[PDB]
Amino acid sequence: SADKVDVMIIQAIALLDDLDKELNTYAMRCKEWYGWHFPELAKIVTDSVAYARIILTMGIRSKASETDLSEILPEEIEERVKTAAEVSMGTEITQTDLDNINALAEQIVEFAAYREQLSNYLSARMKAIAPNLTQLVGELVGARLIAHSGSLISLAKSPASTIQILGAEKALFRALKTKHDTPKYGLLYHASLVGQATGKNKGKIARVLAAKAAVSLRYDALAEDRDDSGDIGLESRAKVENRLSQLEGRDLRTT
Amino acid sequence: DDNMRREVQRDLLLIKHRAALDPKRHYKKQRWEVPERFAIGTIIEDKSEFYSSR
Amino acid sequence: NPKAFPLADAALTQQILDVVQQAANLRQLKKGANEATKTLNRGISEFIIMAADCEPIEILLHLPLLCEDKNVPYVFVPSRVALGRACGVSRPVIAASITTNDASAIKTQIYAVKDKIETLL
Amino acid sequence: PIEYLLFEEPTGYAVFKVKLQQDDIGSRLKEVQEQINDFGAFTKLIELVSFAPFKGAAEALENANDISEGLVSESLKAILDLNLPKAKKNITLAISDKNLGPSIKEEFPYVDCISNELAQDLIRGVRLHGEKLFKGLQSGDLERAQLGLGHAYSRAKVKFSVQKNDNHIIQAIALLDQLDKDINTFAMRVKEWYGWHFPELAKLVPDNYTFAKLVLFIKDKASLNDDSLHDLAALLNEDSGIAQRVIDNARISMGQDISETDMENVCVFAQRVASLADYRRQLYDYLCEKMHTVAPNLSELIGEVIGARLISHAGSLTNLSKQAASTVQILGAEKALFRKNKGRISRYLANKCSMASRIDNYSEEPSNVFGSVLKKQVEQRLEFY
Amino acid sequence: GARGGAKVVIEPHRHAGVYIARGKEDLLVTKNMAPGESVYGEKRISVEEPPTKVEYRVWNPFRSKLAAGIMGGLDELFIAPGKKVLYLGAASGTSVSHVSDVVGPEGVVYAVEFSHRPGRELISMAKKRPNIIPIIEDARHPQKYRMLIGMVDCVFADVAQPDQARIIALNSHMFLKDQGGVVISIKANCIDSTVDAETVFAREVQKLREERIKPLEQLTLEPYERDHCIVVGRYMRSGLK
RNA sequence: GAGGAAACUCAAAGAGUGCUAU
RNA sequence: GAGUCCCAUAACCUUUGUACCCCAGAGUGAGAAA
RNA sequence: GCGAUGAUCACCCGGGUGGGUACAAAUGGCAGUCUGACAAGU
Repeated sequence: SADKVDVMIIQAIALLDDLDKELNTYAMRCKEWYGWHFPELAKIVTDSVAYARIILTMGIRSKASETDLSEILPEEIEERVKTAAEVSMGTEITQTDLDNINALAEQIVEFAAYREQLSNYLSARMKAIAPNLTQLVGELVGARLIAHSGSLISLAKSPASTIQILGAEKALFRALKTKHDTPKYGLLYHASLVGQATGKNKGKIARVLAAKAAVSLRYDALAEDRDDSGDIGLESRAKVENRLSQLEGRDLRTT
Repeated sequence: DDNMRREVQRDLLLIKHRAALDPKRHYKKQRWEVPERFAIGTIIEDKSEFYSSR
Repeated sequence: NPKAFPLADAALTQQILDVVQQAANLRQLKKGANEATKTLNRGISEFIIMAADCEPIEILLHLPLLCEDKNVPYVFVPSRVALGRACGVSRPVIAASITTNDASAIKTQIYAVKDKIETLL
Repeated sequence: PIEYLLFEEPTGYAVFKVKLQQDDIGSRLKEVQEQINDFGAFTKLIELVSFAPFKGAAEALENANDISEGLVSESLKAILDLNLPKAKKNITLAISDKNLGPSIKEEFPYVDCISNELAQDLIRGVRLHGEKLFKGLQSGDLERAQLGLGHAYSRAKVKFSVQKNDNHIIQAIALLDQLDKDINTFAMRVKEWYGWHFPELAKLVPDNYTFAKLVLFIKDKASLNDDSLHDLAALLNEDSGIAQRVIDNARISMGQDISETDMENVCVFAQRVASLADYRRQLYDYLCEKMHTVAPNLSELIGEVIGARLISHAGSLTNLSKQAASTVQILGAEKALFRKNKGRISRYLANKCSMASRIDNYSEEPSNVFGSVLKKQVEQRLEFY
Repeated sequence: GARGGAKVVIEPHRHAGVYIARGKEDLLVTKNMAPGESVYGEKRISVEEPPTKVEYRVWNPFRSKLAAGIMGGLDELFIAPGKKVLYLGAASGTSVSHVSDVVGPEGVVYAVEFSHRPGRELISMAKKRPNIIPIIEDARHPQKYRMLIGMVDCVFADVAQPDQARIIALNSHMFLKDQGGVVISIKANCIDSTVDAETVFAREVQKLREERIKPLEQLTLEPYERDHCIVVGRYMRSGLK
């Protein structure tokens, strides 16, 4: 079925990482380029997309007097740029200069728009190719796991121990050879469930989450007539949450 | 870090005793105890001196 | 106001070329712009002579930026064609520089013109 | 005998009144000098009576020019008139600059200006405490206004202009090639993505930019019509015959059909690639125009892009002009910009690039007349060797 | 020696904001306000720190007299983090950029120069360094740019004129704090070539003393320059006794 | 004797700094 | 029980392939052509 | 009908070896995919 091919996940995630790098690069460029005209904006507004949107709304510091930045910026931020505008050290620019830099701001926002479109597309794919994991571990983590193995079957063949430390190979193999201590979390650390845990409970839930992840995956990968519902993931998610609740409930300190 | 990576350990040991490294050089006399704050960094060449010092 | 500035008068040009023409005999003279550019960065130059009639004059206006950044006196003179005759080379010279040597036989002559040059600037 | 003090702040003019006059005989005694440092004692000496902020950035510069030249501005005239009482005798006003004194006296015959050390000490005290003396009055922050105003006052007399500015060249270069890698990287991804659906077509149209447009039209291979064949035939030319091949290969291919959501990403992603090529061609033209304006001699002598790259290596057009001929040669010796007889032209041409940079860099509005003949000189040498 | 792909151990210097990069050789090094480029082609260090790539710039004594002054072993350098500095004689960013490096983002550098041709470059450098304000103006008349200057905790002068001492007095009087720093570089040949350098060096010192500057230190800039010293003083209005 | 850990703990002092201390 | 957190989506080395290179550098400084 | 606005300047038997810069590929190497019955309460 066209809706159950994992080669698309591995391409999308690779593309998603590439977009972040390139979108970041251009962000500094509009910062420095318009930084010529108005260097102070970068310190005030750090967000690249917000930085670009300001440029589209107002082009020149003179426009800051009348232009309204409420939708882009809160009240205290928008007033600060206005004060910076009239007291700016930057030099004036031509409209031909203005047009090109404005196109960059248009370029920035469009890729910010596409990046979310790719993110939504990736989520839809996983919920069709591996619904249970998206329920248990999540979308961003699951695609990266599948991409690491290169195939759903390959990761479905990875035992839970390896899934747990899938992304810590260097510290793993280094530590194993030097008779020093080994990883615990691997790629799964950026999952939600590990997040809510605290202290050493991080390691515990990582082991427990990895075990259930394999259970969900082997159902997702190999099930001949899997319903696209994630039920096995949901029930597995319930168990680990129960495991977390009792684990975090324990208090080492005497009361 | 307290790990004190061995490559950094020897490296600091090659500049404490730097006098013996080449017989023609003969630096000043300095004890050079290890400091408690330092970093390892790479000099970088500029485009004009591609030939001379790269 | 003019780009070629300051420009030595008929008199001050006179002692300059006399230093230049002799300095050539003593192998103390580097002749032409790229040698002028050469000496400034190495900081071996007393002061630099430039022709004000150079075609185009801007071909050598980079040298004063180098010269005064290194705090080296410089000056302009009317006719390139005369400088080559002083310099001893069979072609016009638009820029020339006197190299540093406290052991030169002409330290007093060079310093004499140098002092006048500083006052002119 | 000082009753009023004039102080100028980047936000505006400030006038103060001297409640108490410090001892002049012991003016240099340590205790009185310590008072100028001490706010508590200093506040007893003077008080702020009037402050007139400048309306905008422009007004500060003109007054900054006027004060530099010891001239009384309209703004300065108004504030003094409002505050200084009419005067048999003359009201005494403290001013930091003596040159300003005669100008004030001309406008106001009834005021006598003082600029002795006693005034200087008070001026020193006022400038020391700064905003603390303004007692909550809106003076902005003095440090930033100095930065902006001082920035403005600088370029004014040196006559710096955006025309001399050559950074736009440097940034666009790194932007032009940055675009080039990304369009190639993204376009290749389009080929792999659409390659699964219809792998043969990726072979048919090797030109990536053409391929993205054709994928945009041919979203699904199954849709094959004679009118569509004409439409894709209009795309590029039928001389290659690809228009017939795509219809034939589309009919018989092993490509697995992809989901509609997949297809939407392919064309939208292909749309992103098209925009960057659209901007890249726009920016490239802008580089050509800017270079002709900034460095006409280099542009004519070697070419807009090549001259642009040289400026980037030197870091600035000014940097390139300063360098000697030999340094300019090795500046472009890593990417063969300037490239035994072959080397001789390279050494020869490198000098002409160097002199041309000098002509463009220091001319307020360079022309291309010299670049034309200088290039012609190179052509004569090229034929000779 | 100090060749690109090689690595060096960068460590703090006694004067805050200055560093030593050790290795087969050592280098005086200051951290870069503006990573990714060199103002005059100087050498630069790059370190990975948690990871951000912080950069440093090498300081050439033979190009900057202040750097040579540190290396001669100057006891007190008022230029330090978070301090306002008035640099007289801002020919270019050869030394100013390094001074801007020492003060840091909190501090500022008030750069003063007269000629227009170097100022254009100073303007260009000064822009990339937000803490630098280029005051292209004559230092002999501080009243012209009093509008643009507040208090400065240290005044450094590389101005090469016969009449330096008077210039230092005016600028110190208008803008320098009490007990503030003063650092003067003196070239004997420029002032009085008739008499030996060492006589000029004493003569200028007395000019500082009558200008209410208690001079603290003087160091000859051997071997980096001939016939030069950095004189360091404190501006004590109250009394030099 | 030399030390270590914890703090909205309890004290004894030193230095500097801030805020109309009018 | 057990260092995710130094990109195994990677770094480095080896082999193969493609395209170019075998000048001085802080470059030299009056010859060249006949 | 020149020129200081700048002249001049590794190896072996026409042929093969030595070395250098940049990019691509390798299902080539490093390189070997953590452990396994106990834990928590009264």
